[PDB]
Amino acid sequence: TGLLDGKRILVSGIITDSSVAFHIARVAQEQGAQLVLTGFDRLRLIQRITDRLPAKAPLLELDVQNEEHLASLAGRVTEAIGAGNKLDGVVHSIGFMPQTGMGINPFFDAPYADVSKGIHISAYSYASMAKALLPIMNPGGSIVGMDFDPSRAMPAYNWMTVAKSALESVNRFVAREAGKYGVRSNLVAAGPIRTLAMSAIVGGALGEEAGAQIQLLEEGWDQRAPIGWNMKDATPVAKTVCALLSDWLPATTGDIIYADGGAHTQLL
Amino acid sequence: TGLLDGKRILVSGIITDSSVAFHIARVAQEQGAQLVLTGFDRLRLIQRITDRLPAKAPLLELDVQNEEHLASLAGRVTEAIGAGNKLDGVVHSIGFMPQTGMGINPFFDAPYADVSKGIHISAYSYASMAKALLPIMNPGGSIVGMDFDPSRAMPAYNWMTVAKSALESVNRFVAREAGKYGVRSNLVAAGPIRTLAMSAIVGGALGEEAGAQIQLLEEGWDQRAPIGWNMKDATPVAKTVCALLSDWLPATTGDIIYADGGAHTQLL
Amino acid sequence: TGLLDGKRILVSGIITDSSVAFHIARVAQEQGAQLVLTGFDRLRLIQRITDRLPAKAPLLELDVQNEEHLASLAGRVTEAIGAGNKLDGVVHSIGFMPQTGMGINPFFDAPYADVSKGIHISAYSYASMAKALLPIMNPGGSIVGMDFDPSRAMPAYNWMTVAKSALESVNRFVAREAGKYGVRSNLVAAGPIRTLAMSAIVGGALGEEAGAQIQLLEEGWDQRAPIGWNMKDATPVAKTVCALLSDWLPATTGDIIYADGGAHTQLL
Amino acid sequence: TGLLDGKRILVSGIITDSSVAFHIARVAQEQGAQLVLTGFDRLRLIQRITDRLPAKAPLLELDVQNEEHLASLAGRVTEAIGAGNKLDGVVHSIGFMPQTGMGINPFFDAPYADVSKGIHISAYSYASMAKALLPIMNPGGSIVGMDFDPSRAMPAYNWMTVAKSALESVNRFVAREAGKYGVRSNLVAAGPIRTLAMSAIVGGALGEEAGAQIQLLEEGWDQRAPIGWNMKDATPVAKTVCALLSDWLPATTGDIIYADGGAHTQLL
Ligand SMILES: NC(=O)c1c[n+]([C@@H]2O[C@H](COP(=O)([O-])OP(=O)(O)OC[C@H]3O[C@@H](n4cnc5c(N)ncnc54)[C@H](O)[C@@H]3O)[C@@H](O)[C@H]2O)ccc1C(=O)c1ccncc1
Ligand SMILES: NC(=O)c1c[n+]([C@@H]2O[C@H](COP(=O)([O-])OP(=O)(O)OC[C@H]3O[C@@H](n4cnc5c(N)ncnc54)[C@H](O)[C@@H]3O)[C@@H](O)[C@H]2O)ccc1C(=O)c1ccncc1
Ligand SMILES: NC(=O)c1c[n+]([C@@H]2O[C@H](COP(=O)([O-])OP(=O)(O)OC[C@H]3O[C@@H](n4cnc5c(N)ncnc54)[C@H](O)[C@@H]3O)[C@@H](O)[C@H]2O)ccc1C(=O)c1ccncc1
Ligand SMILES: NC(=O)c1c[n+]([C@@H]2O[C@H](COP(=O)([O-])OP(=O)(O)OC[C@H]3O[C@@H](n4cnc5c(N)ncnc54)[C@H](O)[C@@H]3O)[C@@H](O)[C@H]2O)ccc1C(=O)c1ccncc1
Repeated sequence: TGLLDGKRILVSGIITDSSVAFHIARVAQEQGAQLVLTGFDRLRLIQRITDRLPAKAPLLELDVQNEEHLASLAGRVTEAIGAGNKLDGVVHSIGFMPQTGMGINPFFDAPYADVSKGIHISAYSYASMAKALLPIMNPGGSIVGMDFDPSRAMPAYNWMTVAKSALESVNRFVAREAGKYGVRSNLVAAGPIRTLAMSAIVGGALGEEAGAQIQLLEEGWDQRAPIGWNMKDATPVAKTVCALLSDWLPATTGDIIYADGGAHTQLL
Repeated sequence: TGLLDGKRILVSGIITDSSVAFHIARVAQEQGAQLVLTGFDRLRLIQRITDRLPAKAPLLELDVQNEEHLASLAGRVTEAIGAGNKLDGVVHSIGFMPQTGMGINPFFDAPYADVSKGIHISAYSYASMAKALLPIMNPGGSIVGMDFDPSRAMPAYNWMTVAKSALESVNRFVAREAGKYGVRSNLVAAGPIRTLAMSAIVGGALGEEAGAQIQLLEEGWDQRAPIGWNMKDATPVAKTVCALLSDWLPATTGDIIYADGGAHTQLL
Repeated sequence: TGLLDGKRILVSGIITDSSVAFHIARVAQEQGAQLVLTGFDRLRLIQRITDRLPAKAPLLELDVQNEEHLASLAGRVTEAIGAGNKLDGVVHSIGFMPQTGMGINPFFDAPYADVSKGIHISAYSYASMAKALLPIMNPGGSIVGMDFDPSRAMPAYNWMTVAKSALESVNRFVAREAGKYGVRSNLVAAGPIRTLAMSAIVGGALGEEAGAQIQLLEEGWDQRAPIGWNMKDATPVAKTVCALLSDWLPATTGDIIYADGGAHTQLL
Repeated sequence: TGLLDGKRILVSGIITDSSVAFHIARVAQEQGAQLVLTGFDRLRLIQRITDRLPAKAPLLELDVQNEEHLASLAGRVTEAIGAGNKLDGVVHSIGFMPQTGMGINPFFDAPYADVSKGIHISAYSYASMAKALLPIMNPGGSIVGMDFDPSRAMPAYNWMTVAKSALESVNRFVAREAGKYGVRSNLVAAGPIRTLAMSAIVGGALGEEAGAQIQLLEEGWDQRAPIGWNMKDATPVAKTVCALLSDWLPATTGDIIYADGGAHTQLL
């Protein structure tokens, strides 16, 4: 009863109710997991968002660039879950890439300070979280990060794709570390999901050509997906994360599960 | 209650109690699936083997090279599961590669008749089964085949690796077909499992250098696996198959889940 | 002077003057290679085609399914090139997939006899040729086969994609064998080239939907290619084969060079 | 006469005479290319090193983290090569990863400031160089960066592997940009080369376990390589870079050529 029954799971990256992490949290709760959530900057907001989750979850502040947040995370979570209790699950659902770098908008014009911020938050923070959290994880545990397939360049996502390549590589190293703890580390490569940032982009937040490109990306995904892809539905990805959080992929680590409708297996 | 609760699942490829498919079947049953099994040539044997499964399952003959078996499969399974009932799950756990082709034993010396047999049974039969069975599958359904990662050549497995490359490619096409039915098609790439054939090979069935190579392959796997690999335990793979058979990887098709301890993410 | 100056190179697979192998041969000759050609069934035709090459080349019959052709190849080529002379280069530019299997036309409807023929000629023949020819190759030698990227399923090519997956896998094994001889074995993954068969397909030889699909494949290639792709020009692929035949990729084997305009690095 | 005859080629990353870029430069010169070299911090040293090249080459300072260096590069090179002359070739042979991050030495202990420096110099600088230099490149041009295969985690290289994953991803984006100029952008994934830094590491510069690991990596490479790998010889990689710099891989971009002895195609 419950895929995640009895599992304590930290889920980062809720910012709105359309956040992939919101759905992960909701599905994890539906599946019996006890959550601790982390949020970055707008904690009153995140608290209010997360109140809609089917169960209460302690919400902790984690700015993955901080250091002090990271240093105290583990302490703050064992406090939230009770001393002598450890994490079974950690969800990294964190990403960010500044400007220009990202849409439209010339790849070449992103200053390294921005790329570096993006990679910090989007890639390196995966190692950071695993470092902060593996000491309070149980054998049989699972770390899952949110990915998208960056093995081919694409329009618009630019430096964010680079950040995901870095992340996928970080993941395979976290796996090496996580393994000593009996902990899996895996990524879920999602197809495009109409998250608030994503609808803003397709709406022209980042320029016409950025939005046009993402819309094209979305349509081609779905077409390519042998089972289709619904970008308005984060649930198939929430669930895939949960499958990774579960004991049902026990021999899978340093790996990437594609929750993308199979689009990446296809070409056309 | 039960990952696979209420699911009707055909599981091929039980030949002994150390068959990966035996474990898949056992775990599937533990998880509430109702099975139909297929067996190839030694049905009295397979019946006797499968009696040890936690639940009875109708056993059907399927020689995947036959044609008549394939043509009548679907009819025979709807008979076994009851008219108006369809499959939710199909497990292809079938492989075979003759001689020389396979260990030791020169790759170049395998006649095409043997390679072709191997690919028939090991790769093409995946399309065959999906063809025979998709007409009696439910939307939300899942086809899983047993794979090993053939993206790099290795000693000993030779033509069988080629057969797995062909299979992985067949899988991505079955996905296209399966998708029209709302059915996923995926592969599980397992690490080496001490199946009876495999212990025979490491014992020198196919020559000293074949066995030496597989033993080396086994050790390097485990070392590479950030979570280790236990070749004597098919369970982590049974379970991964079940995860694919479940509704917990709903956005994954034409794909390969590596139940290999993460060895393939590693290098060294 | 001449990329391939002083190199003896066997080039298979000329059937017309729009054959990729015709261009390979022409470019190889322009680059100073001395060729031996093999042709399959229509040798008077192939002789007449190959007369247009900038230099004469002995033409040998090689039906890669034969066995006797294979057994006598090596003898027939050392005869053509002079005893005490060996091959430096071997070009496999051979492929074939029967019906239905290939366009339109249901993947599931290709009988294994056809798939097996396709894989024989398209994949296994790569091992066959390397087996026949490595005994008459020089250290520093190079075997190149013609590939297309089958890592993702696509419309229309179906079983031929499977055949290319098998081939890529065969290639990595031939590399292991070739290596003992100081010989590289590599594949060139070409984008779509308007070869006579290919224009026939886009013209509806294999049905409307087959042709529509290939045309779509062609356009998307070119769009995806950061340097574009001209399907009417086999030359960039001829040249890439030559680069592999040369001493300029000396540390590359079991590998695939994508002469595809970079389309495969792109997504969209 | 000369693979690179008449080509103007910028080659970065000479620091010693065992630098991969030194060999690239030497082979490029042997092949008729006219070089402009860039060097980072020790220009008197680099000048003295580069005096041993078979031909004189203007040496320009390029600290790829600078910005002003980048902004003025293009101007400084057109000055070195003569107004109305453009680059045909650009070689990025630049990498760096600080401490701990790199050997031994816990992956988790590298502060982001160090990782970010590493990625700046090792990955982002590839975009930087392409940005600075594409405006002074000729159609038919070629940008080549030095890579190693980071698709699997490995001991010791840690954050540097991540940096290479980022680089490979950067490369596929530079390809998109380079393409508008008729310029290819590709990476060469080299096996391990006993460069001065590398011998220092295997000598214990970074700790015993770092050196042990690299030595193991080196041996396994060579064993895996169907044509062997000689880590003391950068020439097969110099040459592969040259092949990319040449017109002989005209349809290859956003891509990675493995000059690794085929080790990456192998497993074991
Ligand atoms: N379409 C998508 O929404 C998408 C999302 N993801 C991943 O899902 C994860 C969650 O993203 P989301 O839910 O879409 O976006 P979101 O904006 O809801 O969440 C991102 C989260 O990151 C958090 N964050 C930002 N900075 C920090 C910081 N310093 N410290 C802590 N937290 C911080 C932020 O608070 C927010 O909660 C990210 O890793 C995504 O990159 C992965 C892939 C896709 C997808 O982008 C895609 C893209 C291109 N091709 C195919 C598929
Ligand atoms: N070590 C392993 O045992 C191994 C097994 N698998 C897959 O698991 C599946 C089951 O294999 P197993 O359980 O090991 O072996 P098994 O001998 O128990 O089962 C193979 C089954 O195929 C059946 N079969 C043979 N011919 C026919 C036919 N004409 N019609 C119907 N059925 C037929 C046969 O009856 C038997 O039940 C096969 O696809 C394997 O290739 C996949 C990978 C690995 C693994 O090999 C590996 C290999 C190399 N590197 C890494 C990992
Ligand atoms: N578009 C293309 O033309 C294409 C061609 N190639 C490869 O290039 C090689 C040459 O093909 P081609 O020049 O297009 O076609 P072709 O018809 O000119 O040559 C095929 C050759 O195979 C020969 N052959 C057939 N049967 C036998 C036999 N029993 N023994 C000996 N020879 C035999 C036949 O005589 C002919 O000379 C084949 O391996 C192709 O698959 C590889 C890829 C592509 C490309 O197909 C593509 C496809 C899908 N996505 C992307 C790119
Ligand atoms: N073994 C190797 O030496 C190796 C080298 N490469 C690449 O070859 C390229 C050259 O490296 P190398 O010749 O070995 O080392 P090197 O120390 O000779 O050259 C690195 C160059 O980078 C330069 N550099 C550093 N910082 C800056 C800066 N701010 N601005 C401008 N230049 C700067 C530095 O001056 C030096 O000339 C780098 O991209 C390497 O990463 C790629 C792969 C391998 C290989 O590492 C390997 C590794 C793991 N698995 C398999 C193979």
